Amino acid sequence: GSHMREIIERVKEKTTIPVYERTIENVLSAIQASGDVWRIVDLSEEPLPLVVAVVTALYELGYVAFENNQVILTRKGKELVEKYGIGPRADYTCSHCQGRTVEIDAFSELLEQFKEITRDRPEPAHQFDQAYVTPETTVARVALMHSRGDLENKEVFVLGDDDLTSVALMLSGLPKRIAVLDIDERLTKFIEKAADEIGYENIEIFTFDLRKPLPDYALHKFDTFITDPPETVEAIRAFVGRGIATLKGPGCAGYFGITRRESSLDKWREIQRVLLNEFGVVITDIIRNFNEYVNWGYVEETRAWRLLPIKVKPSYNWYKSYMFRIQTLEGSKGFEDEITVGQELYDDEESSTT
Amino acid sequence: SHMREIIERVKEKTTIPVYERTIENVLSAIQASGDVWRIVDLSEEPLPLVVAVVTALYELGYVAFENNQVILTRKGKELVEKYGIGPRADYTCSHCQGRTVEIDAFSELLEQFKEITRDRPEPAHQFDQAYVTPETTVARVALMHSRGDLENKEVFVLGDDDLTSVALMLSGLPKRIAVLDIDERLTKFIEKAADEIGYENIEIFTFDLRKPLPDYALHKFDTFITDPPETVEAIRAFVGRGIATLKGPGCAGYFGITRRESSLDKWREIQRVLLNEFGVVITDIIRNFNEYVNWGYVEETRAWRLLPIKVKPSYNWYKSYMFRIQTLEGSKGFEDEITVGQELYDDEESSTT
Ligand SMILES: CSC[C@H]1O[C@@H](n2cnc3c(N)ncnc32)[C@H](O)[C@@H]1O
Ligand SMILES: CSC[C@H]1O[C@@H](n2cnc3c(N)ncnc32)[C@H](O)[C@@H]1O
Ligand SMILES: NCCCCN(CCCN)CCCN
Ligand SMILES: NCCCCN(CCCN)CCCN
Ligand SMILES: [Fe+3]
Repeated sequence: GSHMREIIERVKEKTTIPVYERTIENVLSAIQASGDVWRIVDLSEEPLPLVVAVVTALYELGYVAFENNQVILTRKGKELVEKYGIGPRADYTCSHCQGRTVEIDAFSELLEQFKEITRDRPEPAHQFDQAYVTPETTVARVALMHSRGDLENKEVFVLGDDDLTSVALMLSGLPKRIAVLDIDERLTKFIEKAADEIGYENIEIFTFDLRKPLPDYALHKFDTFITDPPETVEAIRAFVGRGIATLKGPGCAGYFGITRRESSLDKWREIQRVLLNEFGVVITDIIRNFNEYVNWGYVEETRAWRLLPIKVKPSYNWYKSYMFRIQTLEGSKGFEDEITVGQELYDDEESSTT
Repeated sequence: SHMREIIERVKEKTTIPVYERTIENVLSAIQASGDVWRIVDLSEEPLPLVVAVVTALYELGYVAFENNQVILTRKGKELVEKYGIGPRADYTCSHCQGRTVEIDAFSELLEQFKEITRDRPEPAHQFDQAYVTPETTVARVALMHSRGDLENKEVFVLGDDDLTSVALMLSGLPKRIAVLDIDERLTKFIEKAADEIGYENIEIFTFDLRKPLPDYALHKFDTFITDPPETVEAIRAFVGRGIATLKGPGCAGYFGITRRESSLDKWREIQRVLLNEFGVVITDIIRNFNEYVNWGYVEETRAWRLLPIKVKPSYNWYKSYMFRIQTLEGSKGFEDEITVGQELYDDEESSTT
């Protein structure tokens, strides 16, 4: 246990994010499958500052080197993983649905129509923690929600919409109505334009900062919400918890992404406790890597770029999130308080992509 | 109003929570299938609740029974049109059956597993048994391996009608396996597969999980897998004992949880157990991962007594969600004794015994 304990102790010198032996193993498993740091973050499913602290520790202690912009094991690193029985991570993700559990064959035309309308979507804004999902992801969200009975003739709230779910939902023709908000008036303007272009008239669009309580006319009036939030626990409240407060009562649904990239499993535990104890909802589904995010232009201006020991733009869409589905029950409630935070809505110790 | 009257009527027939949503799920299901087993499947409501809802709908004029089908009457057709309730669409991935993993890489393992489990013990009613399909078993292996929870790991199997322990032996992945079951027919069958495979690093034992696990077994495994009954007691006795087997933070557990025999109210109570009593995190919840082979004792169960049409199921209607959990700082398992008999298996939401 000494070699492993020494690494763990070194990591704890570098980060206040929890670390366990299993943290080191996930990183070491990943490094054996790939030398690209982005991909090591992805495959390890650890948050990026923790992976950087672990890779640094491993370098310091002699177990890893940086060669030709790859993170590699040294001979001593090879002996370390052989001694502990850590092999490379195998992956058997369904090559058909990309692990989403839903196929989007039935929505091909809607995906083509969605690509055509969003070809000029607002570029992601660093100040609002933006990054849109692939169009295939946005269409997969519709299909998932429809498969669980949460769109057809339902009143749908979209809290934040860089992903332009509201456009795919207008294209589907399923909801009875849609309300959408966002802080970014480029997106509220774009959705308006797209609704005019579609001839969809049961949408209400508004600009809003979710640090503030939603107005009464958003409250207790919707069947389904979807949001794709920042990952501080305050943002989870501001986005997911306000989504829950839009819901009519029991038997309504909420959809949102949560990453392993910017949230440790200790933070997931805290988030789950919020859901189950503060809001009283049930989690019906948690589906790995459901959301695939398109690499954002502002990468070189973020923490992640500053932390990484090898600084090369990602070559593939390394950043993914799990889709959560929740459902209200007798007693569930939402979040209605004001949040007074500035940039810390987005930024905590585990985040790095602003 | 129309909907309120139906809700009120269901509530006089069950103590299981009823919402407008519960009615919607049933009505949406009836529009896709008239097979009562498929109605239960598609509605994702527990069976005794579905029966209550269908009875209420019958007594109120919205549903009828014809040629062994549950159908909407004309008045029921009016109802679903008025409330805008359509048939349920389903876009489940046809290549992985929604499991999120494909088993192409394990074709040899699947073949060896089917060969060796040809004569597996048939499900015992008294133990709440029903084995999953061979493909499900192999998919469990694929899932667990993809999350780094098998290779050179010490794996505890709590109950094993599914014969996961035999798939694990054939994979060759674990450092070792320990398997317990109340049913000596399964412990004997596993021991026999182990001698036939030549697998040395397996401990096999007959045990009744109403009892606390021996000291010997506590805090010594990397991964556990169980597919439990769904009373909150059984959750403690199977999953919470599973957690107690684990070495500490960073260890994993796998189990199935149905919508067939647990309401979403009981899911919320189960998840609170996990998060608050055991302090584990849930890392995956994957719909219909587990497909169960129809069991022979069906006509001796509550399900059969309750159903308004009683024909044996013609396809595997019974499925469960795969949960994966992981331990963190302060996670803890269940060590107390449980003193229920049949109520281990049996609560108001259950029907398959
Ligand atoms: C968090 S990125 C998801 C969406 O949330 C929006 N967003 C970010 N912060 C806020 C906020 N404080 N209020 C409302 N929308 C927000 C973004 O502009 C984006 O489209
Ligand atoms: C509940 S069915 C899954 C497995 O659990 C086993 N099982 C059922 N009840 C118990 C118990 N009380 N203790 C141990 N194994 C059990 C069954 O024999 C089966 O293989
Ligand atoms: N900083 C770029 C990454 C942002 C991802 N988060 C917001 C974008 C949503 N479309 C969502 C992470 C999942 N909670
Ligand atoms: N009574 C027949 C159905 C039993 C299903 N459960 C036990 C069998 C496991 N192999 C598992 C339900 C999932 N928790
Ligand atoms: Fe698939």
